[PDB]
This record gives sequence, C-alpha cells and structure tokens, in this order.
Amino acid sequence: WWPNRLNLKVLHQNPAVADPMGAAFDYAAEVATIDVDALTRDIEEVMTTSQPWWPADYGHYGPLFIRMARHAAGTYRIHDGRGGAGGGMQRFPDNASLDKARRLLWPVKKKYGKKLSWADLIVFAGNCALESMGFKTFGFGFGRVDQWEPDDPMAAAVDIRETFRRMAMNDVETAALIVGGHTDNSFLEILYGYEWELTATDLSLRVDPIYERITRRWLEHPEELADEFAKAWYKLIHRDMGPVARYLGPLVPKQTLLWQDPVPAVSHDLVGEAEIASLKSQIRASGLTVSQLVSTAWAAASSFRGSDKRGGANGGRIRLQPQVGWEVNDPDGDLRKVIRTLEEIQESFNSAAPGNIKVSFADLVVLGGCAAIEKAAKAAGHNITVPFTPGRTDASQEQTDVESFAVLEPKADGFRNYLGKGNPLPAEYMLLDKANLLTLSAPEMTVLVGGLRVLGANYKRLPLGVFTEASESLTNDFFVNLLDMGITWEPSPADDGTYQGKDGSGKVKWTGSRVDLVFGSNSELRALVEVYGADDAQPKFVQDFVAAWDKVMNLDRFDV
Amino acid sequence: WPNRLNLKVLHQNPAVADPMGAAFDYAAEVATIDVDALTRDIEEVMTTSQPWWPADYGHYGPLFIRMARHAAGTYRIHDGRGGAGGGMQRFAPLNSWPDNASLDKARRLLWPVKKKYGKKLSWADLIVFAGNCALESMGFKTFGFGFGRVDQWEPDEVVNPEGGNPDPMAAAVDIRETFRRMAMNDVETAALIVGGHTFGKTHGAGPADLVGPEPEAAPLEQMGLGWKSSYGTGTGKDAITSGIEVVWTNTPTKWDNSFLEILYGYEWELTKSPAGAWQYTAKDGAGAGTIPDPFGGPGRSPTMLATDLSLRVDPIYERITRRWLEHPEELADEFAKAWYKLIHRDMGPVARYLGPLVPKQTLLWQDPVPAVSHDLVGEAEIASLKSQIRASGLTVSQLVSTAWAAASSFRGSDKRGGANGGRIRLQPQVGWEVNDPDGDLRKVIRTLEEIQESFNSAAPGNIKVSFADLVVLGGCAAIEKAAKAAGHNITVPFTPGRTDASQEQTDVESFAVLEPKADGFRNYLGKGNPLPAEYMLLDKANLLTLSAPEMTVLVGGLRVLGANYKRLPLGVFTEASESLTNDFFVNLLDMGITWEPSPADDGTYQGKDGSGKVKWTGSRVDLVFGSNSELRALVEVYGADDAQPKFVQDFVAAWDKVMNLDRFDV
Ligand code: HEM
Repeated sequence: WWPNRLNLKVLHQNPAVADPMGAAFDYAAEVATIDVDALTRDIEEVMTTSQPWWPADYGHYGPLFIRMARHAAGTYRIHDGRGGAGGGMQRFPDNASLDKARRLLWPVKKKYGKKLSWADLIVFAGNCALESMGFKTFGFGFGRVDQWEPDDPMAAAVDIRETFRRMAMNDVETAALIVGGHTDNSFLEILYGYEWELTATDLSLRVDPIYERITRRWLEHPEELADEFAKAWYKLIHRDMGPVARYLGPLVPKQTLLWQDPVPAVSHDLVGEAEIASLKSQIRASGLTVSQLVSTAWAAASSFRGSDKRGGANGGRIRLQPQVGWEVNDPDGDLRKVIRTLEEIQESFNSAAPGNIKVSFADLVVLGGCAAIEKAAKAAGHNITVPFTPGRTDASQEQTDVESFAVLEPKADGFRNYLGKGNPLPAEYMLLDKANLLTLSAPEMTVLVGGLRVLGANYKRLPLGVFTEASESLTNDFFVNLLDMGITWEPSPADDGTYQGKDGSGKVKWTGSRVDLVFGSNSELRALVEVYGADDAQPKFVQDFVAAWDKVMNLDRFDV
Repeated sequence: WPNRLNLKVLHQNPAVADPMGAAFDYAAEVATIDVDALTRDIEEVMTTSQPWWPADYGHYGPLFIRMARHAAGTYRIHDGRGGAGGGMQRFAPLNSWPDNASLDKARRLLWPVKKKYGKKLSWADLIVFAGNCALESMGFKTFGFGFGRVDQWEPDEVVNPEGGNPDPMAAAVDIRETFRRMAMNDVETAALIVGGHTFGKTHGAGPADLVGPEPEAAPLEQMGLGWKSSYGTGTGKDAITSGIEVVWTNTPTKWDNSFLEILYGYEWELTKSPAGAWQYTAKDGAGAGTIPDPFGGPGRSPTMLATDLSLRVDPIYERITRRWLEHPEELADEFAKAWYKLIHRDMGPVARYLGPLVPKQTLLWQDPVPAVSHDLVGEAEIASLKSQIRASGLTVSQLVSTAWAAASSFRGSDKRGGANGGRIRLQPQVGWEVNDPDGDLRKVIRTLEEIQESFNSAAPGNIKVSFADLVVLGGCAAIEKAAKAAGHNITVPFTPGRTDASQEQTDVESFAVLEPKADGFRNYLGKGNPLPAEYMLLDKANLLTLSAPEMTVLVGGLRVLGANYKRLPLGVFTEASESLTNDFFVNLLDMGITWEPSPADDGTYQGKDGSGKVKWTGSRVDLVFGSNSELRALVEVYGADDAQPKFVQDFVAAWDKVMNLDRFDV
C-alpha cells in the first residue's frame, strides 16, 4: 500500500526459472572448451567488415569496440561493487549507440551461443581490437556469467580525479587510461606542442601538477606509457571478476597482481576427516565460548561482496590489519584472544601431524565456527554435523592493500546488530542490502538472523536480539518469542533505536532493536518467521540454518 | 508495467523465495491431519477472548465469518484473480485496504492454531476454514469444505455501506453489479447478504478520526497491526473499524430468521451514527429497544445499513426476500450453497479438494467432468493412435491449432478451463472467434470423432479412448511429425486420463469470460482491448503459469508450426512451412532486414531486405522479441547456430506443460 516500503524483491533477483539454460549449465565448463584462436579470427573478420546498416568509420570497427569495452567497464562503483564489466548487467545520457553496436557482434555469438556470454564477448572484442591496433595487452580471462534481469581549467582535473577514484584508479592509472583510450605518442606531442591553441577535458593532464608530472615523464619515455596502459586496461576490464581462480581460458597471465587480493596457493596436503574431527574436538575444549567462535567465524566470512566477489573468509584477512581494526569486529573485545588461541591450535597441529597434512588459519577460523555451531546444536537436543570443505590459505600482510580493503568495512551489519553513525537508509534497509550483497534469499536471511541472535553473535554481546532464556543453544526461540502476542512492544524511554517488549504484570523483557522487530512487523517476513516459529519446525529450522551457514562460509570458495 | 514491459510478472512466486523448499507437496501434508481436532482447536480459540482484542459477546465467530468473506470476496470473473486462493490477504495491499479494517487482528487470533500444525495447514486454508467452522459453531450446518489451497510467499500485481448518498434503491443496483463480477446471481446475492448479516454487529463508534494508519504504514512497535484507535481504551467496547454502529439481529451469536422479522417488522428512518453517519434506525418510537449490548448495559435499537435495506425495496430482491421470510429452510439451503460456492470458487476442479469434509455431490459451477469408466490406453495403443491421426489427412497446422485451442483456455488464476473435459466440441467454445469456426475446426472435430469411433469399435477389451485425449494426442502426433520432418527424432510425452463432458455438464453462461480477447500465440488482436498486443501476450502467458523462456520458445514454435489465426502469414518467419525449426529466431535477429510500418496502417509491419523487397511481415507481438532487450536475450539463446536440439527440447517441454496444465487428478 504505502510506497517506500521494504522491497523483498531485491533478494531473489535473477532466479533460476528465468534462465533459459536451466540448472544443468555451468558457464565455466563450456568456456573452458572454447578455441580462442578461432574466436580472435572471427572478431578480426567482423572488425574488418563494413555492415551496411552501420557505416564503418574508416572501415575499421576497432575504436567502437574499444569504446564499448571501456563503457561497459566504466560503471564500477567501489563503495558498492555494483555494475562493472561482467559482474553487472550493463545491458537491458547514453546515445543508444552502445547496444545498437552490440548487434555488430551477433555474427560472432551466432557460432558459439552458450559457450560465450555477451559480457565476455563485448570485453573480449574490445581487447582483440586493442591488440589488433598494434598494441600488446597484458592478458585476458574469461568467465563472466551474464545475468538475465535488470537489477582546460583545473576544475575538470579534480572532476576526473573523483570520477576515476570512484573506480579504484590512482593518478598513474588514470593518466595512463586517459592517454591510451584517446590514442606512437600522437597525444602527448600535440598536447605539449603549442598548448593546443589555448582553447576542455584531456587538456588538464598538462595543467594539474600531479598529472603534469607523470605526463611529462611519459613524453620522452613511451615504454612506461605502454606498460602502465596495459596494466591499467587489464585492471579496468577485470576489476569485478573476483579471485584469480575465476579466470579461465589460455590467455590469463601467470603473474599475480596486488589489486586482485591474492592468496597463496595450497602447498601442503589438506586435512581429511579424522583430522577434522580431532580439530573440532580440540577447539571445543580450548576454553572458547560458542559466542566468540561464531562471531569470529562470521566476521571473516561476512566481508564478502557478491557483486565483485571480493572479500570472504579465504585469505585469512581477519588476522591482518584492515579487517582486525574495524569497529564492527571489535578489536577492543575478544578477537585478539580468539586469533591467538587459533594460532596456538594451528601451531600445535602442524607440528604433530601425519605425513605432511597442514591446516591454515583461514581454514581454522571457519572450522572453529563450524565446531561451535555443532556444539550449540548438540546442546539443544539435536545431533548434526555441519559440512566443511577445506582448502583455504592465509595471505600475508604484504599481499593485502590496506586502502583497497577500506571499502569493505560494514557501516551497518544487521546480522551482528551493528549500526554505525552516518547511515543513509534506516537499519532494516541496510540489513536488506547486506543480505542482497551476500547473495542470500529471504528464508536464508531470516533463518540466519534467527540463529545468530540466540547464538550470541551480537555486536558487543548486547541483549538487543536474544529472545531466549538459554543462550549457547541453537533453537528457534527467537521466532517463537517474536511472534508471541503476549508482550506489548514500545519505544525505549532512552529515545534510542532499541525497543521494549514489556509484559508479565508490567515487567520488561526482550529489549529489541529495529532489525529484530522488522521481521515480526513486515508481513512478508512474518510469513517466513511463522514458518520457522511453528511447534514442529524445530529440526527444520536447524537444518535450514546449517544450510545457510554453510552457504555463507563457502561463498568465496571459487576454486572448488 | 503499463508503460514498459515488466517481465518480472512471468516469474511471480519463485521457488527460491519459498521457505518450504522444493519437493514439498501441500496435498500430502494436508491430507493427513485430524480435521476433528482442528475444528475443536478452532472452537477453543473462538470462545477465549484475548486481552489485546476483546471479543464481542465472548465469541470471535462473526469476525472469522467476515474475514473469510473478505478473503474470498475479491474474486473477479474476467481476470480470474483474487479470492481465497493463495491467501494474498496477509501480504498485499489487501491487508491495508480501508474496508479490511481490523482483519489484521483476526489473522493473529488464529496463530495459536497454526503453530500447533505448521506446514500441515496453510494459511489460506485456515482463514477460510475458521469462518466455515464458525458457521457450524452457531448452529448452521454448512455444505462442506475442501482443503488444498496452496500458500504463496509473494504478493502479485492485479462496497460502500453508505451507498456516497445512501439510497437503498440506488444502492441495490450497485450491490447487484458488484456481486455480478463474482458470478453470483440475485438469489445467491440475497442469501449471502441475509445469512452473513445474521451473525455479528458493526463496530464503528467514536470520532472516527482518531484511528491510526494502515499496517503497511504503521510503526514497527505495533508489530504488523494497524488502525490503532486512540479514542477511549481503543479496542473492545469502543472499537472503530467501519464507523457505522448497527446490530442487526437479536442473537448475533446464533442462526435464526431474526434478520427478516426485524427488516420486515419496522419502518426505517435515517439518522447519523456516532462515527460517520447515514444509518437506518427503527421509526415508530425507535421501535423496541431490545438488542443485547455486546459487553453488557443498555439495550440498543433495531438498526440496519442502507445496503441491508435495499433488499426490502428492490423489486427483484423483495419477492425472494419475502419468500424466505415465509419459508426459512429455503433461505438456509441457498445460504449453504452460496457460501460453499463463495469459498471454493477459485479452487479449481473437484479433483483438488482434499480431506473428509468434501461432499460427494457434484455442482454445475465446478464444470464437472465424468469419472473414468474404462481402462486407459497404454503405450501400444498410443503408438497406433498417433499413426492413425497422422494418416487421417489432417495437416499439422490444423492439429496444432485444435490442440492449442483446447488447452489455451486455461487460466492459473482460478484453474478453470484447460484441455480436460473435451469442451472444444461443445457450444460455448466451438463458436469463439479465436477458435475460428469459419475454417477447418469442425472438420478436425469430425475427423477425431470418426477416429474415436473406429478405435472404440475395435477395442482390445475394456480399453477405450476419449475425445479429450484425442485432441491432445493429435497435437502431439502433429508435433512429432513436424520434428521428424525437421530431422530430429523425438517422442512427445502423453499422459492419458482426460474425459469428455457433455453439453449439460458445461455451463454456457459461465464460459463467456474464458473467451480470449487477445491470444498472443495466435495473433488475434481482438477488438476492445485495454492494452497493446504485447502486454496482452504477457498477461496470457502469466495466466498459463508460463515463464519467460517457455513463453518465448512456445511463440517461436507456434509461428513456424502454423498455429496462427486464419493461417495468416503475419509472423511466419520460416521458408519451409510445417516444420519445427528455430527459423523464427534466426530470422528475427537477422540485421540485414529493416522493419517499417506497412502502408496499410493496421498495426502490422513489413520487413524489407537490402534489395528493396518486402521479405517478411510481422506484428507487434512478433517484433517485440527482437526489440525488447530482456526478450531479445532469450531469442539469442534459441537463435544460435548449435541450439537447434535445445530449442526442440525446450519447445516439447513447454508443450507438455501447457497440455498437462489442467491435470490435477494425476
Ligand atoms: C454488499 C455487501 C455487504 C456490505 C456492504 C457489508 C457491509 C459490512 C460492513 C461495512 C461491515 C463492517 C462492520 C465492522 O467492521 O464492525 C460488515 C461486517 C460484517 N459482515 Fe458484511 N456486508 C456485506 C456482505 C456480507 C457478506 C456476503 C457476509 C458473509 C458471507 C457478511 C458478513 C459480515 C460479518 C460477519 C461482519 C462482522 C460482524 C461482526 O464483526 O460482529 N456481510 N459488513
């Protein structure tokens, strides 16, 4: 009825029923069988032909392909990660010359069909045009699955600065991109000659002192310009593809780059099933409460952005500076103790293991979270075993760009009941956005919140969400107590965001936050809460929470 | 949506937003519950007044009856949507409409019953069951009840008690019109108004301006509720839900003929209610002030709305109303039948009703089909029936058109129509303009009838074939022949079991709304439409419960197959006709052809090639796939080079789904 309401439609965007290929189709296995030589030949023969319905300017569609490649990959926003070359449905201001020219590539996708997506095709056509000009490129990596539903003065210098900084491009990369896309040295020579007749953009490279320094350096040294343009272009097209394990094809370079957030490759033999049991029995008698383990294992695995597929638990970054310094992770609490205890466990295990079986800290954090979940569930009457797939390695400090990780800090985490100052939208909207980023669905988000409440995973262990009298137990008490109409909620006297579900002859119980009551208030979410809050829905809730938790933990596992 | 195609309406209620997950059939769960225990629990929660919403006369019966009526009171025949169905009354604009006031409470009074069962009793079943049980709790034996209303998890895209001027004669026509859109005649409307208003009262009493916002705009401190009254204590003795303060009968917690004896006992004057105004009261000395106060105190006066008084003044209503005032057993009978029709209107055929309370009697408005009285055909006979159909002289265009005409009348909004029943032969559907009788349809019917006679005469025993099966079997045989001509060897699955109804079984009047005003798959842009052709195509596809890939592949198959209306060349982008290929896709995306509106402006376009010749001609439906970005992405999947067998398989799957849409008995 009332507009500006909570939009649950965002959670289930791009379902599996609108996908023509169905659920029996993985793009990786298809594009791994493609022949990039024939693809390059087809792209070139399209490049050197003049379609009658689109006059081929100078008989060479190269620069048009370059423009579409640079325009599909120019909509990447670091603060959110949406958009981008492949991680954003750029299809479905502009002059409409960016999709009518997308029809020029139809004779190429006609041959391949499902073995080559449009997102891969546009970027690869741009790259092949760039290589066909005469320039040589760093490399290319396929694997961009296409979605099926739309989701002169120095003033120009600072405007370009902000516009390119929103794309995670420093000054050298911005200068390289600007000098390249508009190009030999046919640019810097004419630009630095006769001042371009002293009469907008692309001239500020000679005005801004930091830009002018780099440009005048490149004036007599085209080698730096070539290397910097190759690196900047490769960063530009592959910005939102995630870990290096998602790159496919034989054109992917062997080198590893810092902006990809690299993690070391596995060097030892992973843990089997007896060693996993030994670890889960060792860090269940190590003096660590279920709350600490669950909160730590969620802190590492809730820094994942499903748009550009960066973050996650892989790499063991929770032990390193950008992740441990965040307010939400609470360095002033029990994160250092948990990290030190896990390091001690890892050192003890690696020094006494059969053969060359070794466990990594990144793996051990998630294994500890799984062990804590199992212990809590067993302390609730059930007997389960949460699945756990090893194969994580811990990155060192030198491989983590501190500035690049500042955009992953959560301004508001609904699952952990965190809320930082200066938020655009209210508490529930940020929870919805975070759940959408984690590629979660409405039932998965509901069950995950309802479990994390009773597991004591709240920020600073606040009682704002624990709707149960017995913590350290995975039960559906949150739902069955939220739906109870025997308590009358009201805003707290302290005028804060908290509430008060006071009843029982005037007594006050279940002090609740906003992201807690939004589940019982919103009818669409109350439906799911009633599904999980029934009398016989106790084991179904546990199984669903285990499934959601395992899905969240293994979000970043793209190598498997 | 009405200014740009909204493809998200095709994938409404996805499976990823369903908490119960896949492989969960509601029929199995709800068929194994204790109905007696459910009724006992409901009757237990009816008589226990809660302190957060007090009960009038210590009984939640009338509130449950009103909630059940309003849940099933949104059904509309033309679209078919609304009604109980998926229980949209919980999460929709429906929960926040001003005429659904205080019905958000009646869905929380039933929570203690829902939690005791869980997935074994959907909300939609409960909402309409409680009221039904309420009807039995007062002393009125209802017709029956059938569980099985599956529960959805996403909202979809889809009467004045004061007349503005409350003139009973001028409000009777409004009542008749608004009940005509629910397929209720005069006698059923009068029975529903009289019976439903025997139980209960009207709550509105106060300034009527001190009511809070709707639940969709209420603060989270109210926890999903709305209309929080601030006048007085707010709820119970001074609740405000509608504004009018009338108590109809002397015993609003029992069934009796006291509504008629009150309506036809006093003359009525007009007065202003404490909340709002414009209600009728007794005339001579305020009548007799003998009406129970819901929570105790002074007796009220006999009062009626303007809606209720219309039944006395309208000459059509007055005669039957007086007859019921004389004989009450007829009133009870018509009320039972009308209520049963009301709560089960949009539940589909009788094969979907579950539980022990479902009656054994058949009713005309259900469009009954005769029970199977023979052994169905196996696999040896089907392989011979297909050969006989193929060698009967019927071209694939006629067979496909007949099968689609039989099976495209279905609408998933209320699950009526479908290829079952075999009603393409019968009067309401054989004469529709879209099911072109000025052509080769009667010939197809005659050929299928003679094939049926030949097969049944030489029966191998107790195995016989029905015409309803024969239409779909001919469609599948034609598609098999087309695919074999195109080069692929496939076998379209066929599941026999359909039966042929008679002309007395079908109702001609109630099928005037199933007529397709615009069928996107066979162009037929019929006169009198509220939207362009493409939006009507999306509406038709959403009615068939089709997705976007299925709709695209079905359109692209029906074009080249020859299913078009009047066999127009308006959309057949293939050169070799009567063949199942993706030539509608590989030629729609052909960029060497320029599309311009035809000189004879009628909504059709001309596709000229580069040599200045009119190569293809298409319509808005045919050309919307090559222009809309979301749809063009699907066309490029079936329009590729290697995706010929994938296209054929997808088309066969879509055909199977459409044929077996209205098959709930299997
Ligand atoms: C044109 C047709 C009708 C009109 C204009 C009408 C009018 C109304 C109105 C305005 C209310 C609100 C009273 C309140 O909220 O306290 C109401 C309540 C109610 N209606 Fe109707 N009604 C109609 C038909 C029906 C039907 C078809 C049924 C049942 C099948 C029914 C049964 C009830 C009941 C049981 C209540 C509530 C009684 C209570 O809460 O004590 N009415 N009606």
